[PDB]
Amino acid sequence: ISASRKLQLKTLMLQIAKQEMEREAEERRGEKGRVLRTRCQPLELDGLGFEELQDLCRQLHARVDKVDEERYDVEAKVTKNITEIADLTQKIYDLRGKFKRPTLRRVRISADAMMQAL
Amino acid sequence: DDIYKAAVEQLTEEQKNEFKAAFDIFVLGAEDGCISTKELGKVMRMLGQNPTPEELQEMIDEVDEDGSGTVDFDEFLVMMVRCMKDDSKGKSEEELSDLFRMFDKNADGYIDLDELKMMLQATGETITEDDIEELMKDGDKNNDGRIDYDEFLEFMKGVE
Amino acid sequence: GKRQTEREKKKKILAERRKVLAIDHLNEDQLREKAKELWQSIYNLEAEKFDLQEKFKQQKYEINVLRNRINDNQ
Amino acid sequence: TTALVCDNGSGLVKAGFAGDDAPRAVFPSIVGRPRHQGVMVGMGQKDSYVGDEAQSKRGILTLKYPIEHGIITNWDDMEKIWHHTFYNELRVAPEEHPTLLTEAPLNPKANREKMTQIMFETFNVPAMYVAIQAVLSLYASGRTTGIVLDSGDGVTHNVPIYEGYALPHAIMRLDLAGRDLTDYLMKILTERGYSFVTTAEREIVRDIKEKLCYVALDFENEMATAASSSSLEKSYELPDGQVITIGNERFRCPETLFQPSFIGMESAGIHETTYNSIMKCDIDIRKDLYANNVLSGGTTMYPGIADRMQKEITALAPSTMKIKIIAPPERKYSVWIGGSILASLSTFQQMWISKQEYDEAGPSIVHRKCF
Amino acid sequence: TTALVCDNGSGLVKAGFAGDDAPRAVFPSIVGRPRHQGVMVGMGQKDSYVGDEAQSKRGILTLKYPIEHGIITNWDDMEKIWHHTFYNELRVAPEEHPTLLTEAPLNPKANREKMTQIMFETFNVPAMYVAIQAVLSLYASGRTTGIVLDSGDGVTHNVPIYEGYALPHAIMRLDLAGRDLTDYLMKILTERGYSFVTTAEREIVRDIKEKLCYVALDFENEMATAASSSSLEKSYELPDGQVITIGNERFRCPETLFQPSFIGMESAGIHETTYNSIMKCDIDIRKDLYANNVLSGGTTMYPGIADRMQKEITALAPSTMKIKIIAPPERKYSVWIGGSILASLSTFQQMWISKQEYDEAGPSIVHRKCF
Ligand SMILES: Nc1ncnc2c1ncn2[C@@H]1O[C@H](COP(=O)(O)OP(=O)(O)O)[C@@H](O)[C@H]1O
Ligand SMILES: Nc1ncnc2c1ncn2[C@@H]1O[C@H](COP(=O)(O)OP(=O)(O)O)[C@@H](O)[C@H]1O
Ligand SMILES: [Mg+2]
Ligand SMILES: [Mg+2]
Repeated sequence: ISASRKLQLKTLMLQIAKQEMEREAEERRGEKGRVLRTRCQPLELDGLGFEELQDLCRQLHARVDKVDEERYDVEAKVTKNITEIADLTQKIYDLRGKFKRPTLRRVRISADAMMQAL
Repeated sequence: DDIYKAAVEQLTEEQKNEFKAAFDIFVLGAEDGCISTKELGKVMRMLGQNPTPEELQEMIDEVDEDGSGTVDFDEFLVMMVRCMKDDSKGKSEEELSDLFRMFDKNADGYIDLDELKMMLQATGETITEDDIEELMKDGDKNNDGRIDYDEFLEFMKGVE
Repeated sequence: GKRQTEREKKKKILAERRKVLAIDHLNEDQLREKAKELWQSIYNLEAEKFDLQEKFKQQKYEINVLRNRINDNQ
Repeated sequence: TTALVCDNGSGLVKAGFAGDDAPRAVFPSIVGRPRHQGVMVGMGQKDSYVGDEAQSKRGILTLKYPIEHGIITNWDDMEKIWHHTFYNELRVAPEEHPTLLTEAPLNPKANREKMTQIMFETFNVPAMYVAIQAVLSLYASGRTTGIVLDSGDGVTHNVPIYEGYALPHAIMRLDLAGRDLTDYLMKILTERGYSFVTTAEREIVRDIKEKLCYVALDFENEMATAASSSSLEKSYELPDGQVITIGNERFRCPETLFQPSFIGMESAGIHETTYNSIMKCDIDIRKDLYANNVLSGGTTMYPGIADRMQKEITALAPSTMKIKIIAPPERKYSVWIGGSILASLSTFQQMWISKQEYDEAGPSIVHRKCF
Repeated sequence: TTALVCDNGSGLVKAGFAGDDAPRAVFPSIVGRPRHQGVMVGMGQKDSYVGDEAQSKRGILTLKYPIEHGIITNWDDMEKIWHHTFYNELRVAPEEHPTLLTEAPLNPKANREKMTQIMFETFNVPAMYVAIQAVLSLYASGRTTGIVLDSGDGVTHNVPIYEGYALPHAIMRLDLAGRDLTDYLMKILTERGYSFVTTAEREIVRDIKEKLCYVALDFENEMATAASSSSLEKSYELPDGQVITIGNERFRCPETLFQPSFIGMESAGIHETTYNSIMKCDIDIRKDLYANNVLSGGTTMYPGIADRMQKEITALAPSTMKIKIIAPPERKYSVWIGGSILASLSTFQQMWISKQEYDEAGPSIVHRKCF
């Protein structure tokens, strides 16, 4: 068919894909918010003696430091993920740089205007 | 008219007036405004930004194919939007990556023609044997059993 | 890879993340305020770690994609 | 700030700021003292006209190139040329700009050390780096492999490179270049009656060579054709009239490249030193070098050389390999474009020879890690 | 979870998940540092290309195998090979998968102990087990008796087994294998003019050996025929052209297996060490071993070896016994297929060397009950 027709249909497909991606992103944002709400438990501190609430808070503090440890674990893992991402990007870029080395430059800066000064 | 009026606004009514003045400059003039047909070649000679031969072929297909002897104002602005740079910059590499990842629901590291058909039909566009098969001939250049990553990454280069 | 070094780094960071506060120097309303503050802090912790997991999933998918494409090279 | 990508060359000095497409100022590298007496008083006559100014007053000067074959033989004149290049053709003081000179392969060390000493003491640049003239020409082509034949005006050298790893044992440097072709053309023009002797008339012979000469696809057939018909005789108007007609001198001048026995040189032509340079390489990268043969330098601009060279190499090489000769239209400035690209890189930004380093190790720093 | 059936080998590392038919990733085990200087900046040049990547850039590398004869001589390179195998060819972290290495018979203890120490400390696997390379090849044939001749690329060993009871006093390990045949072929090619010296050209000679050489049914008749006619001369195209013609070098290279006196080795050929290995067995299981002779390993893929070996053994053996040579078409991966079958068994699931056991007894656990 005509190239313009195929291009337009491709454009429509890409726009629809972007719309679906944005809707799924909204869904994931709301779902993450709600699930994070589920992870955190409600606190009812009314009518609590000093010892009772103090123990509760100390338990919360211990759990907080546990969360710190788990976040350190997942952060080390995510740093590994970022490192291997950089390595993959480097290798792919090298494979493309078998034929794309001088692609980074700027040409025709200021000389193309200077023509008749001589 | 959606794509057509989008192109119209690409060279908006200000650009429309600018090109109307330019047309009055290069047109035959001193006439009834019957509007010639060679004026699209006259502007090609005049502005210096000569439309590509592909644009001239599009003009011949769209106009003068029936011996009109004139180019319609809508078709004239169609040709004008075919000459000025209303580029879409081919989106971005990350945006293409996201769109292809969503096309690769199977997470196969490439797109299948079944994936192509499903993504196209999720848009509601009539995807018949005139499509996919033509896209096998056209959309997929390699046709090496699937749509490889560079195949569709480079396929959507400089497109909307 | 020198898991002694990694554990040392873990100890340093956890000591940074270490937070120990007064527990017997506040009244009931102050105690409840501190409990609520800790709840909100660890709630931010939950949200951030959910972000960490989700971004890790996305990164892992991209790693799969890049590995697949570099295997499609040959 | 921006870097100055100078390129001394031998015959044309090409310079300009890093990151552009073409050199800003290109002018012959000649310094000519006046030779007659001079009777007008107060005319404002200088003692040495350099650069493009001495190509307009060449009627009463004695032009002399300060660079013979890559190497520099007259350091005062070269310093004068550099001073002119910095101050009058670019108008940027060197105190605020890094410089990236270029040097032919296999040149004497003392030349390079003196070059860096001058750049650091007289002009007092912040940091300078010296690069081999062939790696840049490989940059400009956007490749990363290939064997580049950079036939300049001083010296023709042939550096093979694979995957970014240069092969130092396969560099074949030959000293036949554009200047020897100019001298040989000036010597064979005497067979028709035209005698050019003065160092100023060498420029006229150079113009004749540039505008008329071409490389024949097959030498014997052209020699036979030019000796029977007269379809080749092209005429040319001297700077004063008296047009001249060049017959079979047209393709005999640049033929010296493929048969250096014409000017008495023993070595083999540029068609066979490339094949020898390839054969010294390892057995597994010869296909890639065959397929990515790169031409550069001014003298490779003769009309019809990219076909003669391909025919010759295809004759020499095994029949299965594909021989391809990359001849970009921007051949003359290929080295400088590559120099601009290299100077514009972020990864390269820490390879400059910083001035404090020179102060600690002396001019011999250039041979060290900062190459 | 699933088990990782790795198989170090010597020449080709074969790996894949347990329970499949063929290894997932097969690639040469070579680690080659670059040897030239390298002039392109920012090309992303690594310091060591391992596996199949160094078989494409071998023109500028110095490939060196980390496993000489079964034993491992360079532990850092072997660790690099394992790391590549786990992370890039299979993309499965070893923290969640048992491993089943393979080892030749009669190898030094320190090699095996270091192997298990690496697998438990660096890669930190849950549990690993080391198995003799011949028992697996017997698994893959679906037998339970038979004497298996596993002529790999590093070392040729001949383990007889009856009814599942291995005979430790009848294992005959000989160090002639594919690598020595490659070296001998490279040494006899010089008799026609072709000289291969570089460690990269050893790969080319290996390809010649794989594609052209064959084992002669009768050696003297072939030597006489190749010296009169010219029906044997097969040509082959090098990686750059210049085809070569192999004459009676075709069947002289693999003949070294049956006459190890060619490369100066004293011992008897693979046709007579099998008979000697049988004769050391008891008098009542010799018929079964005669009838179930199994071939395995890469080097036993020469066209026409399953007939030469049968003829030789029939000459040696008593006339009444039937001599049968099992030569499955999937010979090369026979060891790995057997490894997959063994790792997929339920009865075997409690033989792994669990990590807590290693923590209690140290690396010397491998010689203990968990063999
Ligand atoms: N268009 C041309 N045709 C033929 N020869 C040329 C042409 N342009 C330049 N040359 C020759 O090349 C020389 C210039 O070479 P160039 O590349 O400037 O040398 P360098 O490497 O020193 O810069 C001139 O001396 C001239 O003889
Ligand atoms: N088709 C073949 N024909 C002849 N020889 C082969 C063939 N395939 C492999 N070989 C030889 O066998 C070797 C591979 O043996 P292999 O079984 O991989 O050893 P390992 O036991 O270390 O895995 C190669 O070095 C090669 O010399
Ligand atoms: Mg040059
Ligand atoms: Mg084996």
